[PDB]
Amino acid sequence: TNLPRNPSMTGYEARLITFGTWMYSVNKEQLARAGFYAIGQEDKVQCFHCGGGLANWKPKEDPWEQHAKWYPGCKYLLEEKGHEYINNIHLTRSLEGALVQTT
Amino acid sequence: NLPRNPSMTGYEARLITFGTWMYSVNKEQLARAGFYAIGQEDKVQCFHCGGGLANWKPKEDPWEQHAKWYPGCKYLLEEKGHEYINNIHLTRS
Amino acid sequence: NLPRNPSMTGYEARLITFGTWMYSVNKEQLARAGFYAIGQEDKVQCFHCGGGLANWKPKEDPWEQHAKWYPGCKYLLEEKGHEYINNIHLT
Amino acid sequence: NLPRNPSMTGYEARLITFGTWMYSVNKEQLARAGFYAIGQEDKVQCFHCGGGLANWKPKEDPWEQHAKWYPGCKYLLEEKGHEYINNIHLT
Amino acid sequence: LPRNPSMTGYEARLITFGTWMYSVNKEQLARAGFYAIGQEDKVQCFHCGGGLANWKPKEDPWEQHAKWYPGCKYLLEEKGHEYINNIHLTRSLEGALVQTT
Amino acid sequence: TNLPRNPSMTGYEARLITFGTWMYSVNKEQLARAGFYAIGQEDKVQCFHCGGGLANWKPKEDPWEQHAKWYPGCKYLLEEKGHEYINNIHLT
Amino acid sequence: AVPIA
Amino acid sequence: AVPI
Amino acid sequence: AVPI
Amino acid sequence: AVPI
Amino acid sequence: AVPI
Amino acid sequence: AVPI
Ligand SMILES: [Zn+2]
Ligand SMILES: [Zn+2]
Ligand SMILES: [Zn+2]
Ligand SMILES: [Zn+2]
Ligand SMILES: [Zn+2]
Ligand SMILES: [Zn+2]
Ligand SMILES: [Zn+2]
Ligand SMILES: [Zn+2]
Ligand SMILES: [Zn+2]
Ligand SMILES: [Zn+2]
Ligand SMILES: [Zn+2]
Ligand SMILES: [Zn+2]
Ligand SMILES: [Zn+2]
Ligand SMILES: [Zn+2]
Ligand SMILES: [Zn+2]
Ligand SMILES: [Zn+2]
Ligand SMILES: [Zn+2]
Ligand SMILES: [Zn+2]
Ligand SMILES: [Zn+2]
Ligand SMILES: [Zn+2]
Ligand SMILES: [Zn+2]
Ligand SMILES: [Zn+2]
Ligand SMILES: [Zn+2]
Ligand SMILES: [Zn+2]
Repeated sequence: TNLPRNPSMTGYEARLITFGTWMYSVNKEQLARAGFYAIGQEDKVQCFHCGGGLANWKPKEDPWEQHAKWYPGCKYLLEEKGHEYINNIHLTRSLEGALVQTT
Repeated sequence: NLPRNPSMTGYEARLITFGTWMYSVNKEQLARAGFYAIGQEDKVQCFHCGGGLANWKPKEDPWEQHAKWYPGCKYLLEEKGHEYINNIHLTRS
Repeated sequence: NLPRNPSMTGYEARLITFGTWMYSVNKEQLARAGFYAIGQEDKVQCFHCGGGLANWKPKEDPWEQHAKWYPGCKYLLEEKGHEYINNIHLT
Repeated sequence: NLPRNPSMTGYEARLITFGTWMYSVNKEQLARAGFYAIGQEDKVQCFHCGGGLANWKPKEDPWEQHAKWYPGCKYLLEEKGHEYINNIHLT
Repeated sequence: LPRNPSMTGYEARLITFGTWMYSVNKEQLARAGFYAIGQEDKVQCFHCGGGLANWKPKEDPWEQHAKWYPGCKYLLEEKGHEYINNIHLTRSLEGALVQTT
Repeated sequence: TNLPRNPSMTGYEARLITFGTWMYSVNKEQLARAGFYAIGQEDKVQCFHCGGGLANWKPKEDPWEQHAKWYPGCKYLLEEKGHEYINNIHLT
Repeated sequence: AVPIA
Repeated sequence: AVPI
Repeated sequence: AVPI
Repeated sequence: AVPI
Repeated sequence: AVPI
Repeated sequence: AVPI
């Protein structure tokens, strides 16, 4: 409801190290900063906070953008990027404390 | 108070589950109404209240069905409001 | 506090579980009283308190049976009120 | 706060579990004290704290036993009060 | 909330020692919140769930409870912060558990 | 993060005793003070509060520093060391 | 009616 | 439609 | 009586 | 990317 | 005594 | 050290 699904991955370094032999086109530092950590299955990653998983990354994709696109309800995303950023990603305008759930 | 399937809180996350949706009800409307397909025929579930719906018929409105069957859903309440839910059940003056 | 079966919070959702109900006690009254059939003879359960009831007798009042057996039900309290429940138990 | 067996919150619901009760201790007194039979000899359990009791002795008082063994029960507290519980424990 | 509410009462805990064949007095153990689990002299606190075994003669149940499980809420409510601090030969703020010494 | 993952390891002594047969060089008292207790797999230790696990220690590493580096979100770390300490470890 | 045990 |  |  |  |  |  507010606490992260994987508190042991709250720190940047803890997440970064999971991308040991990261052989994919998406920057591991950007992924870690965006709250993602690798789960050891191809290029599959999950957010330490909302638990949202993402796979099949394409070259030059922005982790934060994908995070906001697929998991707009993430509290980590909200606290770090803010409501304005999330709304812009979804090309809309929502209310002050309203989650982007319908578009 | 808290969604049953938080990973389906986002519109796109729900929409994609309707990959090859061939049924009579529009998948965008279903997703907007909080529903996502479970990969079993036309079975769908609300990400918030967890209410499931199946055997969709042409011309049905996902929001109306959501309100009819699961009036207690908090997502329905927050998005549509009391007045809408009451009208669906005609519960009013 | 929270209902045992939230998917049965709505009247229609409960009523449809009675689609094949052939017992004396009226299905509409049962559903209104918060009950839904579980598919075992005339066995029903309240969506809120989870209280189960069976072996219904003709002319029985669902609300009265609900109050008699499960006076602690929050749904019963919110819908009927404390006075109704007390009267059923002659208090 | 919330009882361990809400379906046994009502007096009648508990009383009926003592249908074929063949023991010294009065079933009405047991039910009033919050106990219901589980169908194993003279074994009973409180609907609220879930505390179980067995091997009742003739003339034993259900409330006294409830207070003696399960002084932490919230049902016991609400119905009988601190003074009653403290007196049972001579404290 | 206590790990085992059915053991909140003194008598309920006392009866678990049945005929106690070990070192420490069963009444003291029960008063300190412990109840026997049926494995040698192993006991556990009804509140924090902390288990203790291999008790020695003359040991003080309250003292061992405070030494090993200073975070126990039952211990805190019954004995207080100063008692716990003294056991650990230390002192802390009026809102800090003894978890570092 | 709010309540301790392993409340039975809240006390210093309770944690220290898990190192009774510790066969590694990294100092056990320092590890225990830093909220860690041994689990039995390799030289793996775990924080009683955040549940964060650590292994492959260096003979002279500082457990408090490693705790802060890897698990900056730990509430035990915050309450005992404070924000400034954690920020300094991460050069922020 | 009666409760289901 | 109908509930599951 | 006695606890179960 | 796509959700798992 | 010691912990279990 | 390293996390596990
Ligand atoms: Zn996230
Ligand atoms: Zn957060
Ligand atoms: Zn931040
Ligand atoms: Zn969108
Ligand atoms: Zn819903
Ligand atoms: Zn919501
Ligand atoms: Zn909204
Ligand atoms: Zn209606
Ligand atoms: Zn009910
Ligand atoms: Zn209610
Ligand atoms: Zn009403
Ligand atoms: Zn009555
Ligand atoms: Zn009780
Ligand atoms: Zn109560
Ligand atoms: Zn009362
Ligand atoms: Zn006593
Ligand atoms: Zn304790
Ligand atoms: Zn307490
Ligand atoms: Zn006291
Ligand atoms: Zn100490
Ligand atoms: Zn401290
Ligand atoms: Zn920690
Ligand atoms: Zn703490
Ligand atoms: Zn850092």
